[PDB]
Amino acid sequence: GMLQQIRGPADLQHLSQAQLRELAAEIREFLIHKVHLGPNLGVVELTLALHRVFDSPHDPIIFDTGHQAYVHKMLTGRSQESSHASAALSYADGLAKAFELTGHRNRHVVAVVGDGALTGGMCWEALNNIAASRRPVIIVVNDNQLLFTDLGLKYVGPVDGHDERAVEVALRSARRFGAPVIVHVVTGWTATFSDALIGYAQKRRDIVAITAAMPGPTGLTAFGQRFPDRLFDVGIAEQHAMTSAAGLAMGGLHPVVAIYSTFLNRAFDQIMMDVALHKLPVTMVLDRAGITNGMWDLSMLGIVPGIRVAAPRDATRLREELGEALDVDDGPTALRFPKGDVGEDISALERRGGVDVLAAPADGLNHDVLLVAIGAFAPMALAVAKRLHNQGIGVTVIDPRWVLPVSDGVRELAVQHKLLVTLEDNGVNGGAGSAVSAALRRAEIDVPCRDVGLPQEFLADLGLTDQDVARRITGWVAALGTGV
Amino acid sequence: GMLQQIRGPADLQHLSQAQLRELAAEIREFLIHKVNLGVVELTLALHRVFDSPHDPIIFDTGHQAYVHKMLHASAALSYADGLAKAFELTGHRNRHVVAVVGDGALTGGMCWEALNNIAASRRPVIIVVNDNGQLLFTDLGLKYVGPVDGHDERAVEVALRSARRFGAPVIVHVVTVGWTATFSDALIGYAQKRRDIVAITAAMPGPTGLTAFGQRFPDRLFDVGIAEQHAMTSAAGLAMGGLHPVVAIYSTFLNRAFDQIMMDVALHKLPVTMVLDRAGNGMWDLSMLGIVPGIRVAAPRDATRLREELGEALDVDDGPTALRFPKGDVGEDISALERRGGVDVLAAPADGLNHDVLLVAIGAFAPMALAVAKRLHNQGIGVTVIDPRWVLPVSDGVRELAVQHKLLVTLEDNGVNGGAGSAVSAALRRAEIDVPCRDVGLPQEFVLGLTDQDVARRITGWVAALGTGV
Repeated sequence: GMLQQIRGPADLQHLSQAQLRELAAEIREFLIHKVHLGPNLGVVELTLALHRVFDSPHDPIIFDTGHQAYVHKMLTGRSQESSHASAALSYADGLAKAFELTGHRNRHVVAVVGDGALTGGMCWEALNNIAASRRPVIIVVNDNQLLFTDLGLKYVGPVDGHDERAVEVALRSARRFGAPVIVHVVTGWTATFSDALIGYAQKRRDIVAITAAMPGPTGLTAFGQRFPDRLFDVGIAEQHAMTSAAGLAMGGLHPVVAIYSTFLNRAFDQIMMDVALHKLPVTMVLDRAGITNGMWDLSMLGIVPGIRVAAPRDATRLREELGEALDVDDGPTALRFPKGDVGEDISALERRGGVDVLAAPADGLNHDVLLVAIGAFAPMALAVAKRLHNQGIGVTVIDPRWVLPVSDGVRELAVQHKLLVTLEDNGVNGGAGSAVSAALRRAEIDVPCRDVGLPQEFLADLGLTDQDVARRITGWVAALGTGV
Repeated sequence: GMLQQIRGPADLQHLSQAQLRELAAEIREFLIHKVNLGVVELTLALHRVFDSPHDPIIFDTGHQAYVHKMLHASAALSYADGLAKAFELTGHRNRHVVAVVGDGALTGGMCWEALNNIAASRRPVIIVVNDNGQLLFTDLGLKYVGPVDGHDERAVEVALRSARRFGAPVIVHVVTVGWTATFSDALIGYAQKRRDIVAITAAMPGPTGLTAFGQRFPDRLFDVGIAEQHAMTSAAGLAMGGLHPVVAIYSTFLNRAFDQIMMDVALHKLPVTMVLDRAGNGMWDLSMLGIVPGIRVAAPRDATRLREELGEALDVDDGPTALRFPKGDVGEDISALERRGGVDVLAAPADGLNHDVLLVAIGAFAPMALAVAKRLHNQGIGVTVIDPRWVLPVSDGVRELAVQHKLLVTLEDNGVNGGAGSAVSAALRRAEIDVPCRDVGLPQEFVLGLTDQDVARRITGWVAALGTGV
């Protein structure tokens, strides 16, 4: 077909309108054959158009979803990766300023964003700074004017996204203004949380819930179903979600904010200045935590003064620490769970200082290593203790249910061992292992600590298999010696 | 003495227009004495239209609050939203929540997040925007009262009573030698030899000493107002344009841009230099920048090291850099005896002292660490004081020096949580170095013991108690 014959954007220039119709249908058959097709199917037409008007890469086309760039990838071979939502525009603004200062204003920067990217404060920040200049920036919006016109920008549209000639005409018209222009194109872990919250609320009416335009994935829809006046979808407004919960908490209520782990860095200043500064009882619930995105939640929350963070190991513990979080009314609290299914329960042998002991060194073995299991790494921590038992090394496996602040239990147990090893589903920089090491050195305890977790960069490659973690620990115990 | 007679806001409601003019005169004069003058009428109107206790009036900044008092930015909107909801759910929605805000808080993307959400409900939220010097609000679905003169006390009152009568979200619009100096001269001197250097502030160009930069280079100073998030990603854009962006961040506003530093700059390995002033409010920077993958952070000890490390950060072209310094009169220079592994050694153990304590001085605690080493000299304890110049990542030089000592004490103008002490501890433990480490610094709380003598006492203590285990 003609797709096989597309060597690059320049091969699209001399095509007929009928040939472009078959090329579009061929790309759609390709997109179906190699997989979000709606975005994809729309960008198919809009991209065939934006490559017949602009000369990529000399005219930088900056896609935002990273998904809409697929058809652009098939025609070029390149996307230009991940970034904060609604930032293509801010890349565009900065790129146009760079071109002016180096004498390359001849280059037209075009930002192709979806309707969902129009929301967000950064989008509002970028559109305000672009409108404040007569720098040439072309914002293409794929929908699936009054605002933009009052915003101080030219508006071109609405344009039917499936009429390639209509997009091409509007695009050439946008390349003409030499000024900013908008081209409008028309085209059971979680289940445990839900049940637990519902019951906690059937019993207390100070509980309410907030979500950043994702109650379905986060399992809050049910709360709205049973308590509709207590679920508050704030749309894509993490910064506003956190501070409304601060206001809701100043109103006598106890908010529960559900935000994905990787999307928490956005509301950080609102966690420090609005919730932690005033010691307000807000409960944050962090799904998509771990590699079971995220990787930094434990570190970021450890920076938050007076915070209490929990990482459930099983569904039963999820129900337990939720009620404990909802009963803290003098500061923020946090829960962290993975995005997989909840495995079988893991029973504890005893509770010392709030710390759950999940395994003890067998009779005849010494208290050699205290294995602090963080998040859902508890199953692997038991398997490491099962390998180290076969070698003669005695392991105490513990789940500090509340990771932050480091509980007195872990401190009491660490002095009774020769090596402390933390195992967290988080980045090692400033993570749970670091906080443990800091907490016992603050208590004049100098037991050697080792942090095992995700790297500080961007599962067998990571060494996070019970066989390799046992090797590492074996190499650590050997350098320490014998005794008790 | 009219201000002296106000017992409560309800005493204001019985005064006359001229009695009010008199109160306002006195309030302006008392402000002059305690030495905002534009919010006088606005505050007065609010008091005589809303009862402070029942009707929550929240200010975005502490400045407008002064007259309210006598009788973080753009966040008053989202507080007002949640407070109105809390009133709806608890059976007292008759309370009128008033969010009084100042101009510019409207450029901040956090405000548009709240404006979109207040305009989506019928909960009465009265947003009073105070312009210090119109259609967006109408198309946002928010009634707008009109350009109201702010020095007309009667005009503001008429507007507020009209907004309280609307029963829906409504906008009421009312028209009414040094650390930083040494940085400005160094940057301007570095920019005169390099075309690729640009600078970007967020409505703080003078407090950051980037104004002198704009007076020489007006084409290369960009102020985005309240837009830290966009200021960061737009700086990423300029770096993708083959340029080197120097952003001026105050430490307490780095939180708002943290996700943009992470994904837009660090992940893309773009050479953005993030200068941090007012550092040390500025007590969790070394902790957050430690989470940033590939970040190179420096803490100057003196003026000469601000110049030298700024130039080093400008020659880093494969990833972000950061320079953190305090705001005040830089002290005299402290030249090092020697530089080992990139680390400046400021003091060695005197003859007869042994290598017992490694004092890792960060930021401007180098004068204090030298005084501590002098005190510990009187007790027969030899101290090596070092300035890791580039604090993050922890260099091989501090690892090569930590092995020759019995105790390591990090001394940082930062919170003990995630700071330089925990980053040094985490680095030695990854290289299988178990030398005991102690972090003297700042309690992780929104707040002491940093007096040379207190630090010396705790260190003597640790040295007499080195080695604690099963």
